[PDB]
Amino acid sequence: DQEKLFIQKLRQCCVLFDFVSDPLSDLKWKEVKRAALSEMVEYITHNRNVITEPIYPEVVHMFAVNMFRTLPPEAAWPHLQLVYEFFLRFLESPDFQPNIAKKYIDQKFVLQLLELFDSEDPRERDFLKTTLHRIYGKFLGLRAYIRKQINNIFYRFIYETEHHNGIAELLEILGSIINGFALPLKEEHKIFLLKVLLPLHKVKSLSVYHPQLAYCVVQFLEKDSTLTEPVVMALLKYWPKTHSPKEVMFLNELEEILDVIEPSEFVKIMEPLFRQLAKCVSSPHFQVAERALYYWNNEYIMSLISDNAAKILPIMFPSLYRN
Amino acid sequence: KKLSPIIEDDR
Repeated sequence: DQEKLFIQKLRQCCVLFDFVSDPLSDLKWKEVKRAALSEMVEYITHNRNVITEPIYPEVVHMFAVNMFRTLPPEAAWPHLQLVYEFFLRFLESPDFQPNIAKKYIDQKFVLQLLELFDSEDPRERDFLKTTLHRIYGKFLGLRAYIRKQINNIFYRFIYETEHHNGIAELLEILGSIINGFALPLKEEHKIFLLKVLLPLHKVKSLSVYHPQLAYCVVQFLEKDSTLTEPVVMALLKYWPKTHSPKEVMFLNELEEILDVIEPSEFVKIMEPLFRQLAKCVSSPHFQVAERALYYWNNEYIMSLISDNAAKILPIMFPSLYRN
Repeated sequence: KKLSPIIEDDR
């Protein structure tokens, strides 16, 4: 009975309407739909044992009909926000059984969900980020396919001309994945760190997703510290050869790497690091030099410097020291 | 509110 009304209101929200010559009836309909959604958000959030098997296709269908749309070059956000909200509470519910939902949340669904990441609305990409993070976490049989399709988006962003507004949100999800990796890093993961994450520093629009990219690179080094050398050497490779404020970005990422670096791995790249660091101190741009000089306010770096002053000091101040 | 870690598994 109450299950029947749930399905009714769900299907009721599958009706897209428009009144070209009746703005008053249009507001009534949008209010009814907004109300029904809010009622269902409150319903599945604070009630237990309400998510029965027959409603699973009803929810996924309601989400698909509303969200899987053809993106413009939104305005109806009060409705879209509720749909995202409702679907999230649905996924996060303790009554949620992925073994039943895997029938309806498949690869095509995940694929269409990723299309929406190209949205220009920061609010929407945030909901999508959370939603895809839930699906990856509760659907073990989708994890492999999701990583594959995200890897494709990056490859088309770096190499191909395909720009993407959701690069940051995707990296934020990836950081959540990397942090929970197994003990020995799979070869595909190491390749991903090197063939994908590092060339992401090459793209011109780095400013948008660099904080998220830096976190991913750091998390990779927190797992396997064997990867510290090819990462650092790559950052020095992709380093802005021309003195520009973009160096501040790299200096920030480079200090965050040094915070979690192994002393034995530090010495493997301490020379080409401080050669570049010396150039930054000598930069015509004050902001770059100011940022590089801030390295000395880091206690752990000092320990690495002091215990390696025989190799570092000649590079930083060649006027005062010799090798 | 940063996303909670997702522990890698086998399936």
